[PDB]
Amino acid sequence: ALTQPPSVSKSLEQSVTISCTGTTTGNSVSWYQCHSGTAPRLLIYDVNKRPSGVSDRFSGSKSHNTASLTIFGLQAEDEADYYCGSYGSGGSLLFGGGTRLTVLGQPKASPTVTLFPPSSEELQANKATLVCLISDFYPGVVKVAWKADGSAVNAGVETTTPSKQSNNKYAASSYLSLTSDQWKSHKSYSCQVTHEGSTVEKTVAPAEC
Amino acid sequence: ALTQPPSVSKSLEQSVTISCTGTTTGNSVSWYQCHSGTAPRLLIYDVNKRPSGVSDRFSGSKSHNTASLTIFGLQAEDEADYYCGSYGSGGSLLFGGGTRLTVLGQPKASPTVTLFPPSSEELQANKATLVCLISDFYPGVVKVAWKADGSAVNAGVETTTPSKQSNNKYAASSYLSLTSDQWKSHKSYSCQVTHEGSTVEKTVAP
Amino acid sequence: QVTLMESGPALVKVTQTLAVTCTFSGFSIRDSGKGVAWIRQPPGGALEWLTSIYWDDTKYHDTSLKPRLTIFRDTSQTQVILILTNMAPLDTATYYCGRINNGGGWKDHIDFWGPGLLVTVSSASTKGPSVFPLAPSSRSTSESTAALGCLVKDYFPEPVTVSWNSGSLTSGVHTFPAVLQSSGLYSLSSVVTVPSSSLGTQTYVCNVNHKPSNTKVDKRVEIKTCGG
Amino acid sequence: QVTLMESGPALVKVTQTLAVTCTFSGFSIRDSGKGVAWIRQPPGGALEWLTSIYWDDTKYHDTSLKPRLTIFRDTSQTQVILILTNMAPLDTATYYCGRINNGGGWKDHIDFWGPGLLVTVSSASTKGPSVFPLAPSSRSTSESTAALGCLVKDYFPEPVTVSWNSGSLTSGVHTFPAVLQSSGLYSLSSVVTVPSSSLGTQTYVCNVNHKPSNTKVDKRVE
Ligand SMILES: *[C@@H]1O[C@H](CO)[C@@H](O[C@@H]2O[C@H](CO)[C@@H](O[C@@H]3O[C@H](CO)[C@@H](O[C@@H]4O[C@H](CO)[C@@H](O)[C@H](O)[C@H]4NC(C)=O)[C@H](O[C@H]4O[C@H](CO[C@H]5O[C@H](CO)[C@@H](O)[C@H](O)[C@@H]5O)[C@@H](O)[C@H](O)[C@@H]4O)[C@@H]3O)[C@H](O)[C@H]2NC(C)=O)[C@H](O)[C@H]1NC(C)=O
Ligand SMILES: *[C@@H]1O[C@H](CO)[C@@H](O[C@@H]2O[C@H](CO)[C@@H](O[C@@H]3O[C@H](CO[C@H]4O[C@H](CO)[C@@H](O)[C@H](O)[C@@H]4O)[C@@H](O)[C@H](O[C@H]4O[C@H](CO)[C@@H](O)[C@H](O)[C@@H]4O)[C@@H]3O)[C@H](O)[C@H]2NC(C)=O)[C@H](O)[C@H]1NC(C)=O
Repeated sequence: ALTQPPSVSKSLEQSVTISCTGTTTGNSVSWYQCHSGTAPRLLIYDVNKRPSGVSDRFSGSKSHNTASLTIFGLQAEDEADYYCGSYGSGGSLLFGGGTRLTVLGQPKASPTVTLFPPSSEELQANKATLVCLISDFYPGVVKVAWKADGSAVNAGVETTTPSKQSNNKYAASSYLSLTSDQWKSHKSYSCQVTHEGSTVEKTVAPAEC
Repeated sequence: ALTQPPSVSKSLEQSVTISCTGTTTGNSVSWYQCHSGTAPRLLIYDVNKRPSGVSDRFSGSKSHNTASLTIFGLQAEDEADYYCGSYGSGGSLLFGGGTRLTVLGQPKASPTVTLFPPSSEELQANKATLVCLISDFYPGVVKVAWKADGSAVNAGVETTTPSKQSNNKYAASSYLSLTSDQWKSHKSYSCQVTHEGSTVEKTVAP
Repeated sequence: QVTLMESGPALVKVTQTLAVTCTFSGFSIRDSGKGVAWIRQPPGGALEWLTSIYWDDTKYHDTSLKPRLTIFRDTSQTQVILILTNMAPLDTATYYCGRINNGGGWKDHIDFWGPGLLVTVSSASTKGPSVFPLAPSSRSTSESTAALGCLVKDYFPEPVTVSWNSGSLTSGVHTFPAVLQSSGLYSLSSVVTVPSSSLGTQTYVCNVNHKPSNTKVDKRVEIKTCGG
Repeated sequence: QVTLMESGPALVKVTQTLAVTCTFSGFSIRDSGKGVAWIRQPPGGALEWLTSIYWDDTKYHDTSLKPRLTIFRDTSQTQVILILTNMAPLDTATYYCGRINNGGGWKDHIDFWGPGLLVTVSSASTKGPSVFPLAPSSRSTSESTAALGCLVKDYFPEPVTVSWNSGSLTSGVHTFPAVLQSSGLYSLSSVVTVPSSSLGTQTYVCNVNHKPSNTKVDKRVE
């Protein structure tokens, strides 16, 4: 095998058309969704047709090399992750690799941004935990285009699907760290944050406030 | 499962005989022992064959169905539980109920005893524990008593039955417990063993 | 309706075996066209199917795991067990049984779940479980937070909790996995979203302990006067 | 060389399932009735053989339990394994694996036995230890006549163990079997010999370790 697109970034109702391929024959082809610690929730049933217990907000076509999935009446929680699946040769329950839908048409909100402080605690511990935290963005898909003196160390990788905030906007983490000398020997730090737009920043002083 | 007696008791000088019964075939019963709380130890193998390099006092011997084990010079340390093991149908390995050994004429010995007061991290939580430790005694007999002023045992009667040491002496512990204000308002802080009716006491103070 | 549950240990040592368990309920294994399967998902990554059983006990599995996996059930306990060997830290994931169902002759799909189970595969240390007050905080921030945060070395068990100031002043709220390294020798950090004020000089205390130990060694935020 | 080990979970939940593993010196030698076994003993009870396997995957099983148990390995991974049914808490025991050496196809040797595993069952999950130093507020002894140590409390289940400056100050030790703390938890005591009047010119350390939480902590006795 299966393969599917990255993020299909669009819409509040204007129907997004997700696809997967692999076995072009429709052979018990189907779809499912991944969301915050949930079951892999059913989207599409049969030889790729709509389930009995499931609403109008989606339609999977039988179609051809597209296992295609039309979507309607979108909302912020529908920035979940989307997966194909099929029946292959004997017992082969083939399964997807993800497409995180970005629901652009709901109103949106510009990012708000935290760099780690040159902290009063880390100045004793000799640390520079140069990690960034991000809040208040919509759409809920975001990336950090870091500015620094080339000092990229202590990297990390995530899927941001579960980190919706209490204020229904989204939040995220971005990964960078050194020792406390590098609050002073290096200085050009800024967490620069793009969420399909805005490109918001937060810099730091050489010492915490 | 192999049927054997529950317990055996004899004088420290005496070469004790033990037996267990093979329900079928029997003429390949191995032997093992269980000093408690710990992995077991190999004894006699094949039939009558001495295990290589373990203590030489345990006695290679034979019987046709009453599979038999013995010690030459008996010693105090030999108080433990003793087991027969057997081949059986299709790899159905079979095993005994055990037999305990007691080594009489041995002196046991009066208790070594220690007592310790409650701790600050209990006092921060309105708690207190007194830790009473009882050790080096013989036989494996204990009863224990306390004098937190005139009061009875509180917030955990929590006391061991008798247990064997590295030597053939025996040990136990007890954990009389209080609130911190009960500790501060009491003034006698004492534990007493009563082992074999012998009076042996420890006490703590600020 | 149908009902299921996901059960077993939260972690294991390297080289050992997975052993996890689930019972079919609210219908029966004798019911035609149905079956049961298993899925896993590493933290922050894609999901992965493993295996199946159908209404005739025809077992099957992804061949890429075949000497590593096996799947079994006991009628005498109406219970389905998933087995893995060569346990290695990367195999850290959620694991999940689920029902199978079909249309016509060999035309198959999945349709039910239990609560789900999260598992970390690990080398082991809770030696001196440290809690350093390293906080994504003070006026270093423009975030509707200056989230107070604590950072760890040597946890083995899970899950990890977080608390600061009973949450009393919080906004923009999420817990943020802020960093993580070394499965079951863990170094990691998480946060509470007090507002974008200056903070590091102030007398704050945290919890970030893991539920099975209830244990930490720790220090206050105010270690130095230069913190706002 | 020869020594055996076994390991698995420190606790199992009431009506969940156990699994365990066993590795060794003496590596897959095809010797005199050579095999490996699993054995258990109920709390303070007799021994009970479960099952065993030999110099090829010829393998054999108890009549009374059969469906309750299953046995295999991945030979290349060099652990013997055991897998079981769902559990009634009576299945709590001291469990062991062991090495077999039965002659030409008869005559018993179980010629090595592992250090064992504290297989324990409850409806409840694990709880972590609290530790306290025990040295008294008022004192009267002199010379190396004294002994001191630490209390452990509030954990569940066992094992917890203690060492004395990473073994380096191990002398004149007493250790007591743990007791159930009456809320449904456990508690332990261990003690080492010390100079009565010379604490602080050297430090004496309770190196406490608790496998279920994997918690390991060092504290001064003085
Ligand atoms: C040509 O064609 C030939 C057939 O005509 C082929 O020969 C056959 O080869 C296979 C092995 O490849 C052999 O398999 C048999 O399988 C049985 C079932 O698995 C097995 O029975 C055991 O039954 C109990 C039941 O409770 C289970 O617990 C066992 O797990 C189960 N399996 C096993 C593997 O054990 C048969 O067992 C044989 O071995 C035991 C050995 O036990 C004795 O020795 C022990 C030594 O320590 C001792 O401790 C014991 O106390 C015993 O004294 C014997 O007891 C059995 O009688 C039996 O011999 C067995 O594995 C067939 O039996 C072979 N047939 C013949 C006639 O030999 C040949 O390979 C083909 N070649 C080609 C090129 O095609
Ligand atoms: C003589 O007596 C025997 C026993 O009473 C009768 O049945 C034979 O029994 C053997 C052994 O049990 C059968 O072998 C097994 O067959 C399974 C069925 O496969 C068929 O069905 C699927 C579709 O459902 C087809 O795709 C496939 O091509 C076959 O037509 C197999 O699944 C088994 O395979 C194993 O491997 C796979 C892949 O790893 C796993 O998914 C499976 O779970 C399993 O582990 C296995 O090969 C045999 O098929 C039976 N033969 C017949 C003719 O029925 C006989 O019927 C009887 N003889 C006569 C003439 O009556």
